[PDB]
This record gives sequence, structure tokens and C-alpha cells, in this order.
Amino acid sequence: MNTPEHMTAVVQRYVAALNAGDLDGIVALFADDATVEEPVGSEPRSGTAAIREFYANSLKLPLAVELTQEVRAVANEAAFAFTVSFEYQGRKTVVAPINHFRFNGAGKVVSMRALFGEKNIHAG
Amino acid sequence: MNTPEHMTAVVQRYVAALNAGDLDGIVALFADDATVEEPVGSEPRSGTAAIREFYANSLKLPLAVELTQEVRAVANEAAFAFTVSFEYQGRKTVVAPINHFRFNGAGKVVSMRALFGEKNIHAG
Repeated sequence: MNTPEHMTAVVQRYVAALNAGDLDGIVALFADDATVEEPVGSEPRSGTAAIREFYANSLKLPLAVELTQEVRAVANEAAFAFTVSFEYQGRKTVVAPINHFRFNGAGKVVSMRALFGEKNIHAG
Repeated sequence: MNTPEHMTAVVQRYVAALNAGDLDGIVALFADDATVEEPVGSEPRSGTAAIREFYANSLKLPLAVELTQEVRAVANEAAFAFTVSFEYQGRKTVVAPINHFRFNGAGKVVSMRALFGEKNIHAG
């Protein structure tokens, strides 16, 4: 099993890499065969290439990401609440998802699911 | 597909039924083939009898439960952050999970998974 300390450090590093626009640092947290489903209910992206492209695309505008409560981490999984803020054409948006990671035996993320709907998308 | 507003009202009903110690009102939110897994990594309880027993066990102590952020709801799923406190012989414990619900076509909860570990629990 993963330790909660490792899974919590990863979640913190994810947030910091998003804030830094550090694309390589984000992708390095994932397994080679990982999948990302964001938002929940959309079609999943699988493998390094598609995941790197997903994050490259999510970083087209500067993002401010804040973890907004403690990380929950138990049994090879972690969940966390956060916000992502950005501005486009003079309009600010703040999105507030809950993300879920599952980790493999080597401590890499094998699955990310980002759960948020239209009610979790707010004005800046 | 479920509505985010139906899912959100069920999360609030759940929380309200826990606070009132209303065992029937909790179990009525679940499908008769639902599974509950709390904490994540423990053996899942499946079906009405086991789900009623699971909540009867939770309700052996008085609970104070409150949502601590807005509910996330999309597709057929919801996730929520909350705290639960309870007291046994004058000693109080507070726990901060993130729960995830999946709902069926009829709007009942077909699966609840509760993520938290010892780092999210504070006794006395």
C-alpha cells in the first residue's frame, strides 16, 4: 500500500505544478497507463501522450489553484477539494471541483476523476 | 440522467437524517442493490440488510454532521466534504471525510464510498 503522507505530498505537488505551469512536473505524477476523466461523465483520456496533451491544454490561460481543505488519503486513494481561477476576455471564473486520485504500487497516479458541475463554476 | 439538484438534495437529506438519528430515512435514499464502503479500503457492505445494519451501527452514538462546502454534482455522481462529530463517555472525536455517491436511473444511491484516514480524525 501507498502511505497517506506520499499521496498527500503528490496532491500538494500537483497543485503547485499547476500554479507554476509546470507541465512536465504534472505528467511525472502519473503512471504510463493512467486515465484522466474531467469532468466526471466525460470520455476518459488514457496514457501519457493524451494526459500530457490534456494538461497542456488546461494550461493555455494562467491558473491560480488553491487547495481549500485538508487532503483525505486512505488505502491507495486520495480525494481533495480545491479551486481553479482564471480570466478570459475580461471575465473571471472560479471552478470548485472535488478530485479523486487512485495510486498504483509504485506510488504513481493511475486514475484521476474531477467531479464538478455547472453549480460549482462561479464568478471571480 | 440524474439532475445535479436532485443529487444535491439527496446529500442534504442524508446529512439531515444522520443528525436526526433517522435510520429509515437514511436507508430509503439507497437502491435495494446499493453498496457502501466506509472507509475506502474496508469490506463493502452490499444490499438493504447490510446497509441498514451499517447505519444502525453508526447511530449507536449521537452524531453532529455538517456540510463544509458546496456539493459537487455532475453526470450521475456527487461528492461532498463534511464533518461528523460524536462523543462517547465525555470524549469527542471529529472526522472530516469526502464522500462520493453514484446514483441509479431511479435517483437512488447505488454506491457510497467514504474517503478519510487517521489524519482526518481528531479524538478528544
